[PDB]
Amino acid sequence: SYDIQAWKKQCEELLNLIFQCEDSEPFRQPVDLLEYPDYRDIIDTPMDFATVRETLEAGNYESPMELCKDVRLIFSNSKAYTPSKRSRIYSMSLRLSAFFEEHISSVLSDYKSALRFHKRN
Ligand SMILES: CNC(=O)N1CCN(C(=O)c2ccc(COc3ccccc3)o2)CC1
Repeated sequence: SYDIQAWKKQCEELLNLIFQCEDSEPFRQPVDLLEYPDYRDIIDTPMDFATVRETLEAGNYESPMELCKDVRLIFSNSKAYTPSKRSRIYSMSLRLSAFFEEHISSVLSDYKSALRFHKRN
């Protein structure tokens, strides 16, 4: 299964599934600073799933590993901003992270396998 380009549509489909998840709603668009005035005191690099989708559609990811790094930043930002492990929004982040990691593992494996096949000779 050695298509070097297949990851892109696989990531578009997984982002579609993430946007159907009620657990993604807090992570779809940027944090408003009027509502969370200290957010940028804690978070140096904001990230959200609309920014991930637009970067993909612009042709500004070279690999699914780069997309995976930005999605993982969404979740680490939630973990750093939460005042407790038991917050609503951080609890939604943990379920959505488990869903994402379950689905991205084959996308990464197939891509890396396809690159190794390309360089086999
Ligand atoms: C459009 N998206 C946003 O505005 N976001 C809000 C901030 N955020 C977080 O990841 C996060 C982690 C924990 C919390 C809030 O915790 C509370 C704790 C007790 C009472 C009320 C809230 O927010 C990203 C999504």
